[PDB]
Amino acid sequence: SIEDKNARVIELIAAYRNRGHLMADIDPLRLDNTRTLWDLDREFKVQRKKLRDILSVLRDAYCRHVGVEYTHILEPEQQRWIQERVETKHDKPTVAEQKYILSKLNAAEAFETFLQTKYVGQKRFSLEGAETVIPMMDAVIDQCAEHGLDEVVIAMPHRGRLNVLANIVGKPYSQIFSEFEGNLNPSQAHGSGDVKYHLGATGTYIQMFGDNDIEVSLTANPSHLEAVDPVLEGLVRAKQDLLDTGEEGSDNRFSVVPLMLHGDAAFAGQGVVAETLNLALLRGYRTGGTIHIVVNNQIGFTTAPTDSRSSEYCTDVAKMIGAPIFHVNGDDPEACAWVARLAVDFRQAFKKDVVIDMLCYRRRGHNEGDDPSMTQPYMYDVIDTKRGSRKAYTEALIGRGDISMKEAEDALRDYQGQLERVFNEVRELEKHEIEPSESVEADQQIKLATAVDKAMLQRIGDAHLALPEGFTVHPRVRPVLEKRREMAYEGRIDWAFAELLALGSLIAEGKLVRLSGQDTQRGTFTQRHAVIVDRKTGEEFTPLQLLATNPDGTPTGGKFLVYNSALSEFAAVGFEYGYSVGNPDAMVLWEAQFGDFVNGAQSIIDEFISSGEAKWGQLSDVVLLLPHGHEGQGPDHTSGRIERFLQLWAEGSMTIAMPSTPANYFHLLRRHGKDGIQRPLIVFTPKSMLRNKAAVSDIRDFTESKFRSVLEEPMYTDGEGDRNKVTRLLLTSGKIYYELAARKAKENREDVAIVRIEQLAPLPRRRLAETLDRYPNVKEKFWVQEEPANQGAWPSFGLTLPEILPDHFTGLKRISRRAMSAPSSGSSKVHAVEQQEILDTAFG
Amino acid sequence: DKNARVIELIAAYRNRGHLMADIDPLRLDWDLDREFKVGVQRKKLRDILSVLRDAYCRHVGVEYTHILEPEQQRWIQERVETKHDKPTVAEQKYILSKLNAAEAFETFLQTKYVGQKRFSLEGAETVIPMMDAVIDQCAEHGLDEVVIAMPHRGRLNVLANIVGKPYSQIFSEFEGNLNPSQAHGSGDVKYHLGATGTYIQMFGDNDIEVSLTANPSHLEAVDPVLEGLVRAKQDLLDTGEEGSDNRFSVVPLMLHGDAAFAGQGVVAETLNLALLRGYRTGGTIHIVVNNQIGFTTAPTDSRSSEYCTDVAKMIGAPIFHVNGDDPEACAWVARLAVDFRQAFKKDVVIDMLCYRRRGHNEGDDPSMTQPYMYDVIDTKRGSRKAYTEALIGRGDISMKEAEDALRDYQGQLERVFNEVRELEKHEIEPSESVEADQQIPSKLATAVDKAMLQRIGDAHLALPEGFTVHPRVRPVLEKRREMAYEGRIDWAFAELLALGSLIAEGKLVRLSGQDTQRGTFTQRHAVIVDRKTGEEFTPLQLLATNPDGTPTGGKFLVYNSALSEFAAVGFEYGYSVGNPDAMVLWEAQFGDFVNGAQSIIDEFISSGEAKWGQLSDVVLLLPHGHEGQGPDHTSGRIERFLQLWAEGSMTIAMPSTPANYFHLLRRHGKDGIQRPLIVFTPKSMLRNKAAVSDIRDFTESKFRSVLEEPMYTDGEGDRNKVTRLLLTSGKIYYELAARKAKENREDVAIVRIEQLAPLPRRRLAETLDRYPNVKEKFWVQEEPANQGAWPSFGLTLPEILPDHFTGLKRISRRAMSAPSSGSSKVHAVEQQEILDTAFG
Ligand SMILES: CC1=C(CCOP(=O)(O)OP(=O)(O)O)S[C@H]([C@](O)(CCC(=O)O)P(=O)(O)O)N1Cc1cnc(C)nc1N
Ligand SMILES: CC1=C(CCOP(=O)(O)OP(=O)(O)O)S[C@H]([C@](O)(CCC(=O)O)P(=O)(O)O)N1Cc1cnc(C)nc1N
Ligand SMILES: [Ca+2]
Ligand SMILES: [Ca+2]
Ligand SMILES: [Mg+2]
Ligand SMILES: [Mg+2]
Repeated sequence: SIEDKNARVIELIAAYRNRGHLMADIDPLRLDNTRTLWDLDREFKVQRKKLRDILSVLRDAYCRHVGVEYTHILEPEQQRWIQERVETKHDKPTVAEQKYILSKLNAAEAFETFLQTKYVGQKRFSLEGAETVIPMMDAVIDQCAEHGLDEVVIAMPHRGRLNVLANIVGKPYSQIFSEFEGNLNPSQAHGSGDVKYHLGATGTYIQMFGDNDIEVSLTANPSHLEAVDPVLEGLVRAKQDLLDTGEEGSDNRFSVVPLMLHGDAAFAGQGVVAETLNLALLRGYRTGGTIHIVVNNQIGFTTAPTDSRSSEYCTDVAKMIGAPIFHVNGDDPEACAWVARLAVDFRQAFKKDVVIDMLCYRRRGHNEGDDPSMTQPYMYDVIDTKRGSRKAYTEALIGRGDISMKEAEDALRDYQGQLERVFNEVRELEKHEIEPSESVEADQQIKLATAVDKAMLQRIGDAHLALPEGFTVHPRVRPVLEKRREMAYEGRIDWAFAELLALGSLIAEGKLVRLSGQDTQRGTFTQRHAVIVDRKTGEEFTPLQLLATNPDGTPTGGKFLVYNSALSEFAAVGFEYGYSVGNPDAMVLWEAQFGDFVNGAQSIIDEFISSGEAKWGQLSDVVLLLPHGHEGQGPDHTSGRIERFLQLWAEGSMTIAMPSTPANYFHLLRRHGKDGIQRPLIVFTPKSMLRNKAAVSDIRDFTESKFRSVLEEPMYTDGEGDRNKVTRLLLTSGKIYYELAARKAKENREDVAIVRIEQLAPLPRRRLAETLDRYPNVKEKFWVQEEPANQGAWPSFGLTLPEILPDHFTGLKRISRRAMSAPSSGSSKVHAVEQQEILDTAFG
Repeated sequence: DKNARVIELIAAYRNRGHLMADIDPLRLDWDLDREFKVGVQRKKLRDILSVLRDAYCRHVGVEYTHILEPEQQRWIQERVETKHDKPTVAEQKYILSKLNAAEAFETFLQTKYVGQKRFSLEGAETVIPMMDAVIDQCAEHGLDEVVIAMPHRGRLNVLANIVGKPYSQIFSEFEGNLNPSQAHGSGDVKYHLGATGTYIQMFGDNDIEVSLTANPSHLEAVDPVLEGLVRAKQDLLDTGEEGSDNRFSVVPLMLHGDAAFAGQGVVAETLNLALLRGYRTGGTIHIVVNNQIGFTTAPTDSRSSEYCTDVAKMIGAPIFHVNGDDPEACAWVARLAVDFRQAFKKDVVIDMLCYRRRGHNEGDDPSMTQPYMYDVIDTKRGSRKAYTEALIGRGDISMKEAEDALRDYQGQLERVFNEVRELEKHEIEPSESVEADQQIPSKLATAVDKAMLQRIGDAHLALPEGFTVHPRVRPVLEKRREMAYEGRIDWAFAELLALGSLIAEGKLVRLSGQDTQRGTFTQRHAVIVDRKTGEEFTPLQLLATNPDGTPTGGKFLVYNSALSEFAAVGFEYGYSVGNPDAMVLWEAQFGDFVNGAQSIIDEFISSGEAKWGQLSDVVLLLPHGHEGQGPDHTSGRIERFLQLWAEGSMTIAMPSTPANYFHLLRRHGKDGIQRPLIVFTPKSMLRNKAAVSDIRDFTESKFRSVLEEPMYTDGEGDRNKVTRLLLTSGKIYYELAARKAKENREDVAIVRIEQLAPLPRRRLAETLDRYPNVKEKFWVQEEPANQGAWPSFGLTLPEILPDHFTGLKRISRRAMSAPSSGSSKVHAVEQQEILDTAFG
């Protein structure tokens, strides 16, 4: 029947669109083997088309060298856009464009073979077998320049990293040969440094055929595969906010493009990939779509794909955000460049991620000193019989008569001869002396005033009541706004308001403030209310945003960007780190729900925050707010692991603090934002102490004071206390101070003094010695803490204080909870009995 | 013309009907009589459309056309596109009894403990008849056990109403009156605890075991732990991948919250293991309690996709979005999910759309941030009341019957609550260390015989008929037979001697990690590959058969892991929990990457025994050493594991000889103690010709926590000439010994601490007592001053042994932000400075 045949043609059209990719000739190695007739000339309704013409369009679009996955996309306009661009007769590239593609393949393979000759076996993680990644990346960048965009920022692992640096970003060949030689000048040898395949670079890309230029950057990274992914996103988002493009901009161009490269085993196996993809369309994190390239060489070291993933493709995780996926044959450079341009066009049209799965192979072992035939003999027997993409592409151009055999040979020896001359120039250089690496501490140094005036406090207070017309405030939120106006004019300022006084005053001075984390708009402890929601309409009001406008109506240049994060730690912390790298003038704070969950971001803390300056010269001013304290809420609601951050600390790389007063926290944040130093800040913040009526500050503590790294009891600095009566000195940090002070007051213990160390790192050596010198009759000193003996500040202070200050801390003893495997007990009642034991020992 | 329109409409409902399904309980957002061709049969358009609307546009949103396997798409199509038989009155009354228990348990706790956190299931009650349907369907298939992992939402409710944890025990937790067994160790919060029981079918004649594992607050961190736990139980039952049958008769039932399922990367890493040979469990049943909120955060700020379950499309799992206010549809989808899992041994996901009746926690006000959502929730009758009215309307039950059944359950709880309230109050004491809970009673022999060494050596050459060995692999096999009979045994062979001898004794040995079959440093060759055919040979598997041909009962399970740390370490931890008699080792490619599994180390490995009474014997092998390969190829962060150490929770070692590593592994496998082992293993030292052991070190010795130089124990060295004592651990010993030999420094001695934790206090004192003329002592290490063993040893050695270590000084690299320098040449100059200071 006629109605019967038309319906089966509709099923065939759907079959090619949905599953044609399973039959596309995408694998250059062809490792897998398993991978009527009278109706062809009859016409069918689609316009009317002959079945033969319908099928040829479908086979060409879906079953040649490109496997298209797009029918999983829920937006019909996105499916239609792809359908219309892939189901057409494509215009062949010009001879000039083909010669340009060959010039890039030439550079890619000849760079690798040169290094094989000069530095045999030495680790370089060659791109050989995946040379088409260079004309593919060139096509991405050129298409971004065609759209008139501002910058392309790249993040990538080790595979062909040295090739991308030299042949895409423009890192001088001489500098790459200087790393191989191990002859580093003083600039190159600064800090502790990192391996050659982890370094970054920047340059200007000039269009070969077009009239535009675009900036190209490549960020630094650790060995930890995919860990840089959220860092790239944050870095790009900060550059977009600065250019007033994208989400927090005036134009929707998102004119800074993330280009993210991956390896096949890492893309499927590392969870941070899913966490980063999850940020792609979020208001607080979107970058208008990332261009992903997977260098799918169908191996991970010695591991076969069947042991690396539980899905058909290494890119199947990208289906979580409905991204289109293009699987392309790495031996077809024209198809590779075409997919790269289509991906940029899709990203520009829908501001969403696009994934390119480039199927290729690894010419050599995992690293150039490894033999891959021991574990993959069949794969390497096939690779051995293979002509590279450069030679195959050259033969195609010679066959078409576009270039001659002599021209191709000449261009090869010209590039080889070029490398030899740069190689010999570098070899002639006088050898720099090799010295032990030195601390970066002195590279960045801090009179900085952080006090504000009464008018500033009052303005921030009044902003909380300058509600939009007809705004219905929630009845339990209204007292917070009214109490803040009261605190601003009368004092008794609590921690939550002191934080907003610091951020609000920075905004009024013209600073961009970005604050985020889990339920951070309201605050986990219902304390912040950075955003308030209309009880009747759901409309939002952000009081601190009013501080971005001067009293005369002019802008300050400042802004308040406050968001609820996704439920992530690894990607969220990575993003905020990257954001502060991308905009050093921004105040960037990430808040943990509880300090106990920041161990989910351990790779970012270890590999970027604590060590990036010494390793790469990369600076970040990110703040981590870690709610911390022994309150009887259990082992996962007690500790931000102070001891781990103090262990990681070295070379003045981070500032670590546990403030005990609202005003000292205010001055800490203002010093951090205004010091001109780009170094992370770790703050152990309160929970119950937010509502401790003793933990409040006077107006003069904000207007006539500064950050105090060491604090004495107010009875000695302002009261009638006698320091000479003190025979026992208790040294502590954080909320336990208020419990020790309450016990001293109850028992009138004039023989005991409590000294707080507000800044845990760097140790305030001079301030501590000066403070202790004011108590001449001290006979015994104790470090008092809530935390178990193997936790808190004792593991580092117990070793460092008697060493740095021998005349003050020889014989320093510890008062704490016993050493524990978990950060606390799970029972509130057990916590309470242990807490009272510390207080009784301290005054016993 | 019209037939092609119908085929497009059929495809449209199958592909996208889920976008129009009535799944959200809150609701926040002429040709009909003609026949068409669709076994191939003709059907009226009205019937085609009816079947499609019922299957895809009612209370169930089906996502399955993304599945690449056509037989899986057909299977779902044939079961959803049919006229379903309505549940029986008895089954409906049973569903109502489950909703009654779920809601009345929550409202009871509200009345008695109004100011206490319980993370109520209210607004998601259908989770209980849904989980009951999963477990009952598993019992219908005659399976052995259902193992549950879940977060905080309705946890206390699941424990009481699904697993059978006594109400009296849950009420005693709320009362804060814990008896000595309940108060053991440091413990954890009530909504993190586990339980076990036997589920008896209501209508069928089978029973099935049901367990619920413990977890930390870290949402989704338990996911790989559940998988490993189930895989170990399957291997023991001889079911699944390493079993005689393919029933995979132990089922993982994994619950999640909507914001955590989309946001936590460990979800993707765990899903990635689902069909892997070394990790598959024959499919996990996933339930997302999708209450469309994450604390105060709206879904639009939690994910970048339409559904919270879209990550499960990475493995082509079918996804069923179901209306939480339709308990019959919820139970039906639960049974279909179990049937799919049994048919295809692949994961199934149920996205149960529901709401959170109260605030995030019962003390939080959600109307400050979600006023519109809570104005809608306030006008809603719960699922229990709505289901009751449906059954009364149909005339199956009376108003009085429903009222009586609810009063009885309430009255039942009151009586248990008052009984618990009458109990005498236990004294509250500070928590105590778990160290003494596990101790070896007597001396444990780990030495073997020459026959055992030779047997393992010969196994490397007992190649299958016609096997072509790679030419660079053949010398490894030959050198091992040589080492077995003549000595000079290297580290790589000593490891296989330990595992092979355990297999010969009947032990299950599971070893895995990144490129672990061959070994990162081309040193292991646990699996060898035929140069001509690709066929694999595993020499240690021959040790699972005695010389007489009988089985030993032992087995060698060796795998290349996925490129994961978090899920792989979580899995091996769970595997070791699931089978305490197994030897379970996870190997880091380089110790530097284990920080990717920090949540597992912090929340499970180092603390699970003290927190939950949960024991694991997992081994972590962390390649470590300063060799000039950079900050991410140098350190397994010794200092972090030593900081985490307390209460004898873990054994931490850095052996310097192959024989001592052999004895360490054998002691660990045979001691009967279930406590993790952290080993800092070598890289260059694998091929150090000085770092070899004699046959007698394996056959006539034991593990030594402290090692002296052989010149004093076996040679002509004079301990009395020593005035400087160097204490160290690991490979730096060989560099210090070489410098001493070169300069004939009889005034200097080098003592190795092989076992870093627990500190070998007695052996250290006994050893140092044999050097009476020592005037100065130094702790010497490669690692920067804020790293290695110094941060803990510098503080603990002068305290535990004051007469030996008062005035102990450090020789190391300066304190550093990264674990080393990035330059090989800079590493070398720093390495020589340590050696020059030590002998200066
Ligand atoms: C397991 C592993 C590699 C295999 C990658 O496979 P694929 O993703 O398919 O990429 P490709 O190599 O096929 O292009 S390269 C890398 C290693 O670290 C090298 C890379 C680096 O250090 O920068 P190595 O020194 O252990 O080999 N390595 C160790 C490793 C483990 N775990 C993490 C999180 N990061 C890592 N770098
Ligand atoms: C952010 C967060 C929660 C929101 C969960 O949302 P969803 O996944 O949609 O679940 P549901 O609550 O809607 O069912 S509950 C949990 C917390 O820790 C409670 C749970 C627990 O501690 O076991 P809290 O004490 O901070 O509230 N919390 C903190 C948290 C942060 N990061 C991780 C990895 N784990 C966590 N437990
Ligand atoms: Ca700063
Ligand atoms: Ca053991
Ligand atoms: Mg690869
Ligand atoms: Mg939720």
